[PDB]
Amino acid sequence: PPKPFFFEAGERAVLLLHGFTGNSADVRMLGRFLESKGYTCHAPIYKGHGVPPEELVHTGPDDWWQDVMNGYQFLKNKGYEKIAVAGLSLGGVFSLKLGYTVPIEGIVTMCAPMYIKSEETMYEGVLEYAREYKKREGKSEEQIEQEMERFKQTPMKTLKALQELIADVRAHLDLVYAPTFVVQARHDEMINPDSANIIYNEIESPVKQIKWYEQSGHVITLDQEKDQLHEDIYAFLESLDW
Amino acid sequence: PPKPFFFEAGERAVLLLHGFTGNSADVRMLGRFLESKGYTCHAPIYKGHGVPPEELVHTGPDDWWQDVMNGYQFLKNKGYEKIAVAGLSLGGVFSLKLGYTVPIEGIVTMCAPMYIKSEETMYEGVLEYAREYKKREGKSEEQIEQEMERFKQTPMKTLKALQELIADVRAHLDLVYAPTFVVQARHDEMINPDSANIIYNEIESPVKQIKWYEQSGHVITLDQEKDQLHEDIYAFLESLDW
Repeated sequence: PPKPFFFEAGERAVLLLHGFTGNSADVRMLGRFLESKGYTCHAPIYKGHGVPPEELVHTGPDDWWQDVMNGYQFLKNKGYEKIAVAGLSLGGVFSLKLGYTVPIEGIVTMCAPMYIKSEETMYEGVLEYAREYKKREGKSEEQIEQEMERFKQTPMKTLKALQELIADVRAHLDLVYAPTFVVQARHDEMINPDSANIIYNEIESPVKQIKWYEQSGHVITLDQEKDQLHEDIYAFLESLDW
Repeated sequence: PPKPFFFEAGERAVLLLHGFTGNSADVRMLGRFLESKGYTCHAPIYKGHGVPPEELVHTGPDDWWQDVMNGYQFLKNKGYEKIAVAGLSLGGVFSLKLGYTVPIEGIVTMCAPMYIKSEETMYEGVLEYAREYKKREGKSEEQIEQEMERFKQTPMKTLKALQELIADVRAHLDLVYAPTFVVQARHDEMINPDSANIIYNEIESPVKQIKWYEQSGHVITLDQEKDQLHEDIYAFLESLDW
C-alpha cells in the first residue's frame, strides 16, 4: 500500500513524479539517494494510482496534473524557494509541462514518452497492469479471470485525454527553458526511445543534456543501472545555480 | 619540441589525434590516463605541427590526414586488432572520417567544428597561434612584430582545403556507424558549439552519446574539467564490445 513521501534534508528541493499505472515506490530509492546527498524530496501519488486498478479507470491527466501541482505547492508551502523536478515515464511528460508552468530549477525526464500510442495499445497496457495487480494480491487464476471480465465492462474514457496530454506537451517543448537532463533506456520496450531525441532537440533550454543507458529497461529507476542513474542525476542537480 | 607518443598497455588500443595548430602534448594527459586504465595509446603529430609556425603554412589537411592514417597503421603493424580513436577539435573531424574509412571500435570527438569559418577568420587564428608561439620563445615585442610582418608575406594556400575537409566530413556524417561519443564545451569560444548537435544528430551510429561541459573552454583536454572528461571517455570505451 504505497504512500506519498517527503524526505526532509537541505534547502534544495526535488519533486519526484511517477508514471502511468505506477506510484511513489517507483521513485523512492531515487528520493532516498537524493536525501542522503542533502536534497529534500517529495513524491505525491496520482489519483487512481496506488489503489486497486478499478479506481484508475475513471481518472485521467486532468486529475493527475492536480496531484503534480499540489506536489509542487506542498514543497513551496513547506518553505522551499527553488524546486527541481524529475519524472519517470509519463512523470517526465508532467515534469516538462511543470517546467513551462511554474518556476523550476532543473528538469530531469526519465524515459518519458513523446510518441502517441493508439487507445487500443494503451488499454492493453492497463489490462496487463490490472491482471498483474490482482496476481500480486494473491487471488487465484479463477478469481482473477472473473474480476478481469467485470473490469472490462467499464471502458476507460480517459485514454483520449492521455493522447491529448502527450500531444500538447510535445507541441509545447519549445516553451521549456529550464536546464534539462533527458534520461533514456536505449532498448526501451515500453515507449519509442527516439522520444528522448525529440525532447532533447525541441526544448529551448540553453543547458540541456541527454544520456542513454545501454543495459536498462523502461523503468530505469528499478533496473540494473540505478546506481549510475543516481550519480548522473546528482551530478546534474549539483551543476545548477540554485 | 613535442614528439609523437606510444604508451603500451593492453590489447585495447586508442589512437589520439590532436587539433589544428596543436600537437601531441594536447592529448598526452588523456593518453596517460587511458594507459593507467589498461588502454594502449598512440598519438602522432601532424606535418607542420610541433614545429615553428612558419612550417605550418606550407601544410594542409592532405598532409595531416597522412599522419592520421600512418598513426592508425602504426597500431595495426604492432598487432592491435581493435582500435578506437579520440580527436580534439580538427582531430575530431579526422576521427569521424577515419570512422568511415577503416575499422574503428569507437569514436570520441572533442569540440570538433562542423561550421565552415571564412578563410579570413581561420587565418586570424593562425596569426594568433604564431604570435603566442613566438611569445613563448621569449622574443621581445619588437622582434615578434618584425617576424609577424614577414610571416604575413606568405599566404597559407591550404585554408581552402581545410574548408573542404570540414564540408566533406559534414556531408558524410551519415556514413558514420561506429559507436560515437560527442564531447563539447558549452561555451566554446573558438568554434560554434552547436557543431556537437550536428554530429550527434546526423551520424547513423546505433550507439551515440553527447555530453556538454559547462565550465571548459575549447581546448577541453587542458582545462578544469579534464578529470571528469577522462572518466567519461574511459566509461564510454569500457561500454564497447571490444
